[PDB]
Amino acid sequence: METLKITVYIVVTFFVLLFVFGFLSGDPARNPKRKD
Amino acid sequence: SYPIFTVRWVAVHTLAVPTIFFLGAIAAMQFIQR
Amino acid sequence: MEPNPNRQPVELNRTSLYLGLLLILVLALLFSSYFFN
Amino acid sequence: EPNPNRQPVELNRTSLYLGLLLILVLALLFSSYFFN
Amino acid sequence: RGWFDILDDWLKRDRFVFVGWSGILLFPCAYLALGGWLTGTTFVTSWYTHGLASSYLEGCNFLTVAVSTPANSMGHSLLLLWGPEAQGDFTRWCQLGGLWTFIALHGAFGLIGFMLRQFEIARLVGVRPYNAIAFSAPIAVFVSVFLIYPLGQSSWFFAPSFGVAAIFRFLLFFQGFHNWTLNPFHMMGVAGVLGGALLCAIHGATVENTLFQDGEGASTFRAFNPTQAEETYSMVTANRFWSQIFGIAFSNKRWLHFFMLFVPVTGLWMSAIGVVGLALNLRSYDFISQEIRAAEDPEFETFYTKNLLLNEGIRAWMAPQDQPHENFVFPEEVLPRGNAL
Amino acid sequence: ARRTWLGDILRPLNSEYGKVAPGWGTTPLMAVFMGLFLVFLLIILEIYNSTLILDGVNVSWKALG
Amino acid sequence: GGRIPLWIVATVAGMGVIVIVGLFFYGAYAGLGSSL
Amino acid sequence: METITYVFIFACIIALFFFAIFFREPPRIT
Amino acid sequence: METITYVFIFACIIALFFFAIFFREPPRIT
Amino acid sequence: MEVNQLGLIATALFVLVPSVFLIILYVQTESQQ
Amino acid sequence: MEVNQLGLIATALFVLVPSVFLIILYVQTESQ
Amino acid sequence: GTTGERPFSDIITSVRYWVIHSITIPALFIAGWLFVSTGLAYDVFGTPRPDSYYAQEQRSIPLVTDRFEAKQQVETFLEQLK
Amino acid sequence: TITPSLKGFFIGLLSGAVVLGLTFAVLIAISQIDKVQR
Amino acid sequence: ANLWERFCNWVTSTDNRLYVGWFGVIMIPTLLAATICFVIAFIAAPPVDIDGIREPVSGSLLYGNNIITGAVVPSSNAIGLHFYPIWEAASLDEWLYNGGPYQLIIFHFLLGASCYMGRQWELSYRLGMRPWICVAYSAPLASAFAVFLIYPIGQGSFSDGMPLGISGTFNFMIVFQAEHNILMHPFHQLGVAGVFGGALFCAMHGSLVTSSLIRETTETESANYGYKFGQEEETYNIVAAHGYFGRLIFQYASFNNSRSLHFFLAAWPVVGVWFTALGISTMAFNLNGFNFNHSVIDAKGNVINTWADIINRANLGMEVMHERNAHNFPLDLA
Amino acid sequence: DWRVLVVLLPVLLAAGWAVRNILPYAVK
Ligand code: CLA
Ligand code: CLA
Ligand code: CLA
Ligand SMILES: C=Cc1c(C)c2cc3nc(c4c5[nH]c(cc6nc(cc1[nH]2)C(C)=C6CC)c(C)c5C(=O)[C@@H]4C(=O)OC)[C@@H](CCC(=O)OC/C=C(\C)CCC[C@H](C)CCC[C@H](C)CCCC(C)C)[C@@H]3C
Ligand SMILES: CC(C)=CCC/C(C)=C/CC/C(C)=C/CC/C(C)=C/CC/C(C)=C\CC/C(C)=C/CC/C(C)=C/CC/C(C)=C/CC/C(C)=C/CC1=CC(=O)C(C)=C(C)C1=O
Ligand SMILES: CC1=C(/C=C/C(C)=C/C=C/C(C)=C/C=C/C=C(C)/C=C/C=C(C)/C=C/C2=C(C)CCCC2(C)C)C(C)(C)CCC1
Ligand SMILES: CCCCCCCCCCCCCCCCCC(=O)O
Ligand code: OEX
Ligand SMILES: [Cl-]
Ligand SMILES: [Cl-]
Ligand SMILES: [Fe+2]
Repeated sequence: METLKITVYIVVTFFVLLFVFGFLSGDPARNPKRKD
Repeated sequence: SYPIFTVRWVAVHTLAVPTIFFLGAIAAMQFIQR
Repeated sequence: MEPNPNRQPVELNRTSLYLGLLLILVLALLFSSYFFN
Repeated sequence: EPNPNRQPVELNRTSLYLGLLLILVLALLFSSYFFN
Repeated sequence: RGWFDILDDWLKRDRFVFVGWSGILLFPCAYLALGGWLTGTTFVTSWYTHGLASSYLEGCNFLTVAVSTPANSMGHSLLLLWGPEAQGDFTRWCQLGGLWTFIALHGAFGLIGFMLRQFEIARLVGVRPYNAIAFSAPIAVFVSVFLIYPLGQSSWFFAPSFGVAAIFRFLLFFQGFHNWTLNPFHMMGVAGVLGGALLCAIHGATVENTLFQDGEGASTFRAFNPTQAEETYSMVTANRFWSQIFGIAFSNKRWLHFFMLFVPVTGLWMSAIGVVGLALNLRSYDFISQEIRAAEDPEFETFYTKNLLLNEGIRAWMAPQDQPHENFVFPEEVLPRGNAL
Repeated sequence: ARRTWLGDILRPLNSEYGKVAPGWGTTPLMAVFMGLFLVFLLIILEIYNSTLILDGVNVSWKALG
Repeated sequence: GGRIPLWIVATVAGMGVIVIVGLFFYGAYAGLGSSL
Repeated sequence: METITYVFIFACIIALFFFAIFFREPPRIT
Repeated sequence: METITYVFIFACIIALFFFAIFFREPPRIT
Repeated sequence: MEVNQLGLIATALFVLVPSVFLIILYVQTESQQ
Repeated sequence: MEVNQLGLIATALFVLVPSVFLIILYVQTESQ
Repeated sequence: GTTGERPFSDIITSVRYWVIHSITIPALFIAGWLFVSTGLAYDVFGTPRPDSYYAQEQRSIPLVTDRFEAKQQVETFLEQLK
Repeated sequence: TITPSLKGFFIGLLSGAVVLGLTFAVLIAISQIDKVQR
Repeated sequence: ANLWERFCNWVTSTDNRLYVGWFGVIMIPTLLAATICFVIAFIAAPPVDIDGIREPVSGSLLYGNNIITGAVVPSSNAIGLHFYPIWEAASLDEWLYNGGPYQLIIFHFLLGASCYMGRQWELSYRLGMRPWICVAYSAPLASAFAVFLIYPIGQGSFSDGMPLGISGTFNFMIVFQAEHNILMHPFHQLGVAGVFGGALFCAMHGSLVTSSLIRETTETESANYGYKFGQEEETYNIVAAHGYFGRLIFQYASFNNSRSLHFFLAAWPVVGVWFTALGISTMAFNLNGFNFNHSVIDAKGNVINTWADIINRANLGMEVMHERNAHNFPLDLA
Repeated sequence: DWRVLVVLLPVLLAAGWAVRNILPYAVK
């Protein structure tokens, strides 16, 4: 069960970091009109 | 000029006249005690 | 005697196919419990 | 990107008749054994 | 010019409230149905038919007033004012439940009048009659619930009474006695109503968020002109959005708006059919396989069996007061009850 | 079109498509009959409903003797 | 023809509804229907 | 059910005979 | 047998979703 | 569970017969071009 | 008679599925 | 845009309108008031007064139980309160 | 053998005829005075 | 050319058949987990002790349910609001008995649906659209939070959240009415007005546009072929629609501005469903529907029943029977 | 009985009042 707990913690951390860093990667600029 | 009495005039008063009457009757009811 | 002039081709487009299959499958999903009872 | 090997398929009316007769007669034959 | 044609002219004049030939049926019947409800909910009791107060005069509020059904003892009497029950006495007619049949029957003919008006105006203006067709759904619901349903039962007593709480009681009656939530025709009605509200919301939002910039204002309502030929929003962008969000999208505006007609109208028609069944107590009450298992296996429990216990509670606890003509006397010891409650 | 002996005999019964009487014709007489039939159906309904009660009309199974 | 400003018509009518409705909520707590 | 099934299948075959004879694709010389 | 039937229909619906999304008739402009 | 055994064939034909109808019509639509 | 109840669905599907296959092929042959 | 009747906003801001309706509206209100305060509403519609639902030592509902004698039953029940 | 309820039926029948006849009498009158000009 | 920026460009690409996006990075795994667990539990989960009284309720197909009766059963009352992931059970057998899957499914689902809403914002921005479709979806989303999360929080137990099943739903509705008189609560009445009104206006709008389609086809073809995707001209005559609807009622009760019309279509059901979601969310804290029980009494003090007292009799029958083995004390305070 | 005129008097008087105030324009 502890192996399972660790795996999920790692998987969740990974996706959440993708989310946080993705939106920090200049998201306002990713539109089709004004990019600033 | 504008006419006074119309089908519209009738439809309006067909509803407005009894509405006010009922409203007065329902007002009086708030003071009924048992 | 001339062939019948009132004949018309019939059509069912792909979207109508998908809509009709969904309807039938969902209807079956709904009524089957009642048929087995 | 259309695929050139595609071919139309045909079943003429006579073949429908023969095929339908085959299936019906096969069903008439095997049904007794299916009910057993 | 013949007299009939001159009356036609007058009936069909463009005025603030169009009249039409349909108006002769619609306007008296609608106003009488509406006036009967206001009259009864303000002044008339249900003491002699139901053992209930039901008017503002008696102390009820907007949620609990009703025009209640006639007593079960009236059967399906038309309860005409001049009929054999009231014998022309207006007061007794009120006390016997006559306003119920008065409202229901005038209401029915008013509904006919309204659909005829939809036909009449559509013919005069030159449009197709689909709004009339759509309105068949409200009609089917009205006749099936207010007329067909009580006609299969013992009397008008068991129809819905015209009131907010009285309808709430009707809902609960249908749960406890008919297990109406389990009925696939009600379920199809639920899907068409909830599906309609979804379509309404999602279509309006889509249009409002795919608008073309047709003016400089921050209030986008001003940049529409009822005679412009151009579409005011982008079907193309709408289709792309929904295709990428949901997988599929509308591409055909005609199909889209027909579908919007179709979904709620069909759903209402389906629920009406189920109610016609309940007129005869032809319920979807049980699943036989479940009952056979549960009778034999006291450890077998499902949400289906749990809900029948609730129905059983509803019936025993509401019947004596809800059906006073039956003179049900249930001593405390026979009431179904769980532990402690 | 194909002629047949039976067709030639029935022919006149399908020969006046579109022929009308002028104006209103018998419309006033039709209206009379419609009104009579309405009253007659009202009566029948109200007998069944026991809103119209007539001497010697027992609206019950017990009218089978 | 246009003598009385409509904003005044609307305020007085508006207040008149607040009054009657208020009376009806008052009557929920007094007399018939009050539970007392 | 089994009697109904056997008769049904037999009835379909008789129907098939009708169509096979009277609504055959006509043989044409050419 | 009833379980098989319910899950079969459900599975057909999921398969239909696949075709309806990925093998739709493509919307084409003007 | 003691279900109605005819519920199976009822369900099977309820799915099969309408579905086949639509497939027939769709495929002959495609082969028109 | 105490026959096999699955016999009915086996027979019905035995007829229906192959027959429908042929009908589908024939109809789309006619419409081209 | 218009069918020839007089605009509502023109009517309800007019002096004459309010000359008439400052009478007719309160008059109708007072009429409906009196309909109740006099007790007439009770008698017209047959609605029990707070003292007239039950007889003094009575917790039985006066429920109509016959179709063709219903009129007389109600009358019988009312006389049980005189 | 003309029972109370048959009498009531006739009362209802005349009442209705009066209502519809009065209504149509009035609509005919108004339509004749206030015609459309063509 | 940098790996992270190419990944970023694929995540936010408008060219993917289904848009992914940053909200999608969370939505996809959480919806797949909820969906896969849901399908498996619905088919094969063993019976669950929903009310914590060692009285397990069978919810899955293989344990004697059909589609109508089957459910994923809420987690045990013994757990209450405690977090019960798999790794907190001594075994999967234990986790299944106590209703673990329910928790996994609803938490993954609520997270995934939340991200679904954000994803709707996100693609609208990538496409240069206006942004508020996601605001329309907040009405159904709020309603799911109400029955899966807020109501359990207020009552203290996920065992009183809505079951994931057709008959389970009805059970939840009936119990709710007995304990909260939801029918007599104005926010639910507004929900009905939002949903009945939404269905009404759906049909109205569909029928008025359908009534005024411009003739572009023959009697032998579907009228839908009179519209071609992306054509610039409107396909119906809104002035004719208004000319009909304004006469059906009167002129000023009919829209001639299509923008106001479609805004109204959006706003009526959204706002009604917001209220009904707030109804469930505030009855979660036991601020219940109006109680007019015995509000009418006579000159002597006899209770004069109204239709509200009849409702009450029905509510009592629901109250005294629900969870018939679970109460030892006389008030069902949660 | 007497209560019926008590009720009906404000109606008739209101009706009379409007008759007086409008008669000139109704004529036109
Ligand atoms: C569109 C108009 C309309 C319609 C359709 C209805 C319909 C109805 N009304 Mg309503 N009603 C209306 C207008 C209308 N009403 C108006 C304007 C009023 C206010 C006065 C009322 C007041 C009213 C009351 C108070 C009651 C009804 C009732 C009824 C029902 C029974 C009617 C009946 O039996 O008729 C019977 C009559 C006819 C069908 C008329 C037919 C005409 C005949 C054929 C011609 C007669 C020929 C003549 C007599 C011969 C002349 C010879 C001479 C020399 C003597 C029915 C639902 C009853 C009800 O709701 O029951 C609960 C009831 O009690 N109505
Ligand atoms: C998700 C919850 C949900 C949903 C969406 C529905 C949806 C529906 N229910 Mg179900 N219901 C539910 C839960 C739900 N129900 C539950 C839990 C129960 C307990 C078992 C019930 C019990 C129940 C009953 C008992 C009935 C329904 C019915 C219906 C249908 C109503 C159709 C309609 O609009 O009637 C509204 C009425 C009309 C459309 C009639 C015509 C109305 C005219 C046009 C009115 C005109 C008014 C006038 C102009 C203005 C008046 C002014 C005045 C108000 C001031 C619809 C399919 C009804 C049904 O199936 O009917 C066939 C029905 O009888 N439901
Ligand atoms: C005619 C009678 C009637 C009517 C019309 C309604 C109508 C309604 N009731 Mg009421 N109810 C009734 C009678 C009625 N009720 C009775 C008799 C009772 C007592 C027995 C109740 C008890 C009751 C309760 C206890 C509750 C309601 C609720 C509701 C609402 C249900 C719709 C909803 O929540 O949408 C909102 C939308 C949703 C819930 C959908 C969420 C969608 C999510 C976000 C996404 C789903 C994705 C999905 C899983 C996958 C799709 C896959 C794709 C491939 C298709 C609605 C306002 C509910 C409510 O207000 O909820 C807030 C509620 O909890 N009612
Ligand atoms: C409770 C729900 C509900 C109500 C209140 C309602 C109301 C209405 N729908 C109408 C239309 C429609 N409804 C439609 C679809 C739908 N309608 C639905 C549900 C409803 N529709 C649903 C769910 C749909 C989707 C299919 C369409 C397609 C239309 C229209 O075209 C039409 C319209 O113009 O809408 C804008 C209007 C018809 C006006 C009329 O007949 O005047 C004449 C008045 C008459 C004849 C009086 C009727 C008297 C009734 C039948 C009995 C008495 C009622 C009492 C007075 C009040 C009782 C109140 C208590 C019960 C609480 C009216 C506003
Ligand atoms: C015995 C004795 C002597 C007594 C005698 C007594 C006596 C006098 C009796 C006789 C009485 C007599 C004289 C009778 C006549 C009186 C009379 C005229 C009575 C009045 C009638 C009345 C009671 C009934 C009418 C009430 C009624 C039905 C009102 C309903 C109004 C209503 C709810 C309106 C909704 C409007 C609304 C804005 C809906 C929007 C819907 C929507 C978004 C549509 C979509 C849409 C809209 C568009 O707009 C366009 C463009 C398009 C594209 C589109 O999608
Ligand atoms: C039945 C009958 C009849 C008839 C009658 C009538 C026709 C009546 C009518 C009546 C009417 C016609 C009434 C009215 C009433 C009204 C009312 C009572 C109203 C109220 C309202 C209110 C209360 C409202 C409020 C509000 C709100 C809440 C919110 C918004 C605002 C307002 C203000 C709107 C006759 C005689 C034939 C005989 C037989 C019987
Ligand atoms: C179709 C239009 C119908 C119009 C109906 C209007 C009805 C008005 C009738 C009111 C008269 C009631 C008189 C009661 C006398 C009864 C005497 C008796 O029952 O023997
Ligand atoms: O769990 Mn489900 O349900 Ca809400 O209250 Mn208490 O808890 Mn149970 O009882 Mn009533
Ligand atoms: Cl329970
Ligand atoms: Cl306890
Ligand atoms: Fe639209």
